[PDB]
Amino acid sequence: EGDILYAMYVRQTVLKVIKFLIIIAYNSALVSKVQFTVDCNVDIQDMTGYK
Amino acid sequence: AFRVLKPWWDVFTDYLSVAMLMIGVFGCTLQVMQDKIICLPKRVEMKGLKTDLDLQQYSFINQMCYERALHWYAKYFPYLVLIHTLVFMLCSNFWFKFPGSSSKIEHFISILGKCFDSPWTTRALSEQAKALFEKVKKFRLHVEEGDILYAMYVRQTVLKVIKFLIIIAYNSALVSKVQFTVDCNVDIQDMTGYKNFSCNHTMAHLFSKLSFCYLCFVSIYGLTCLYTLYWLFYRSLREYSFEYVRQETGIDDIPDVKNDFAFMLHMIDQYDPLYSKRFAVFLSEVSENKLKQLNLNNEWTPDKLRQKLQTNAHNRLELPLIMLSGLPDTVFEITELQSLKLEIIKNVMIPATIAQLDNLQELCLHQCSVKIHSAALSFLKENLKVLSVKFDDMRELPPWMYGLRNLEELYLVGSLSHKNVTLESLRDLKSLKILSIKSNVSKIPQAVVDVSSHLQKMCVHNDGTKLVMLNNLKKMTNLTELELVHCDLERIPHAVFSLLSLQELDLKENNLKSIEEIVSFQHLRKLTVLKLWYNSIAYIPEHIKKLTSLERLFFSHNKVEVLPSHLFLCNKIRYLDLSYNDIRFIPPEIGVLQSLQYFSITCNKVESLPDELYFCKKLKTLKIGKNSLSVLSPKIGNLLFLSYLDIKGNHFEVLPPELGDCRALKRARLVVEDALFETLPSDVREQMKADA
Repeated sequence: EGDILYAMYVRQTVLKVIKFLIIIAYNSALVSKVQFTVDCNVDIQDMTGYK
Repeated sequence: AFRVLKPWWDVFTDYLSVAMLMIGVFGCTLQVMQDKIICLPKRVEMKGLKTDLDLQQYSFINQMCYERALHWYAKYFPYLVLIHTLVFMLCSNFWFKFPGSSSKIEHFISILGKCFDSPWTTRALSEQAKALFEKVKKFRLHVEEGDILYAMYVRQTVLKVIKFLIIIAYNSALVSKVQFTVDCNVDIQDMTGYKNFSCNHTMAHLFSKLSFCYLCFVSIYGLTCLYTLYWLFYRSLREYSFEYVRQETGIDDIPDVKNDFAFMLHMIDQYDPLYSKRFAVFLSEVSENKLKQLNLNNEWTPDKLRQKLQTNAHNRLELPLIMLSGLPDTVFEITELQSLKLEIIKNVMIPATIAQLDNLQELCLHQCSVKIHSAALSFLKENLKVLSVKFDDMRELPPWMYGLRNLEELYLVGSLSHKNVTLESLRDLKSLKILSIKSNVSKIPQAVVDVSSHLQKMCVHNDGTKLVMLNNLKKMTNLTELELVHCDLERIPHAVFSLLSLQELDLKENNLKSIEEIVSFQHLRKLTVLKLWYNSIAYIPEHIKKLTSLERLFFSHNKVEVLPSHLFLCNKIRYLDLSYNDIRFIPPEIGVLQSLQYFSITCNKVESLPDELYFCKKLKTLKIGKNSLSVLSPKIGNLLFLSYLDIKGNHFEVLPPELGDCRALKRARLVVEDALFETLPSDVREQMKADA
């Protein structure tokens, strides 16, 4: 008289699939974002004299 | 005890509390480790901007602006979160950490686990749980008077809700307060030469992000409470009605539960739907009755019942029952018993298994409230012949006994008047032949008139109640034997004169003084037996000579001093009871009583015995008893048929050897003094005791 456990397992599997899909989708684009070197221009002039 | 008390929302709240505690500890660790404020003076090809300030001044400025500019909530956020999480954990765990309700919780857990563990629950649905029913009822009586635990839990939930509301309300505004960069203008000029400073601390952005996620957790936490709060205020968990166990298992017991009990039942059902079903069984009283029945079946075996089988008073195989809680089924296995005896056995139900006991005709009941089955009642109607019932306050009297047509003899031991006797009509008793009543009947009930068409023997022996109304006794035409013991009439009633079929008459303890009604007894020519026990009779009327049918005479324990000669005119009398009277001399006319076989004058003042007394050669029972006889006549040797002699308590000096002529009288039937027996010759005493 159960069968709810099967639905629970299906929901868990679906959640895992969705999480993996989102992970791949955004990590693929975000990995290329990072760089070793970087440049920053902030209003540190008149604070340290450089920007 | 530690696991079955957690509903799903409670588990989620516990997990959220653990996560928030971890967040607070992590925040405190990072605040101790890396939370440092860096400050610089604010207002000033681009070259360097040396401030010619030493490290000590830098540290001083960092401390100063950290105390000044940085927001108090921003600095206290880790400790704040830690404190809130600790308070939530404390208010969650105080439910079980409070011993006053913890004792009740532990007792409930133990009893529920034990009841679920018992396989007898499943057996009843389809051993030592019998004593566990006592703990079950103890708990149900003790803890239904509580409901304070429900209020405690409600207060804890309310406190959690209020804390969550306050947390959201102030954190929502306070989160936006924090900033990564900051400015402070303190009076450090003329101390460090600067006033305006721009500063920042590392954790800010991270803290911001962290705080955001923290808020989300709290939000869910609050939502959880709401659901529970709604579940607290939508179902009204103070009362729980099963309405399913009763419908399925078909048990009308276990009606409802109190506030505390319904609360705990709801909590367990939400934790597990089947634990409540398994635990509800021991609340049932019918289940307790059946478990006691099983325990009795284990206790009782047919061997024990057959051991207790014996012979009753009225020559039947009887199984006396003296203290039982019901009817063991093994009793129905033993059909050889003809009588059954019950003593002080309440709440008895007789099933159709009584039909197994075919050879049953007598039943004895002593203070037993018993009900029958339809098949049981029919079997009793068609098979029983004798019935004995003892009841004290009429509550043990089964009404269906008035419907037994084939009953022949009935015995009643219990007051009926408590004036009229509380007796139902005896119409269905179509075969009643002998009736015995031990009650306080003052006027004869009409019910007996409904049975007189075939009634032959009616006995009423009251404990002193006067039979004031004798109207119905005249209706006992078919009555052949009548006994009225202690009916306190003080005279011979006129009703007995209306019974021509009477044969034996008893008037024990009727205190008769004037017995001049013997002439009325002349209308009865079948009066073979007449009894006058325990009366104040001092004179024997001459009319007693006219009772031709007299065969037995009883006058023991009366005021008779001088017995008339004409008393011996009834030559057909075989039993003559004259003991415990004031008799001093026996008239010689007793010699004409040749048919006499019994004579007892014990505890009288008899001083001499006439020789004609020895002429009654048919005398087989001579009870002289304690009298004033000083010598024994040799003529006693003539009574070759004499079987019993009782002369103890007299003034005898030497017993004549003629006592050896009594063949039927032995030493066992000889009641004499030791010296009197020893005065006999050796041959006589040897022949009396043995065959030499």
